[PDB]
Amino acid sequence: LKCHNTQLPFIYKTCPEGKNLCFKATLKKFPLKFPVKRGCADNCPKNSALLKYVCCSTDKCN
Repeated sequence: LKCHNTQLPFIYKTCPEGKNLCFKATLKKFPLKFPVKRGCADNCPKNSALLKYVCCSTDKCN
């Protein structure tokens, strides 16, 4: 399963071992904001003190 992390350009990669899923997160930076990170996934993250995470199943699903 191949997905996304950089996205700036959609130019992607395949996941690694232990990474059947896909997540992404974002920051409570700006009233509006500019997300955080992404990649593949496994469990389903521990959103933060100041963030959010979400995690899909399918390709580039995050």
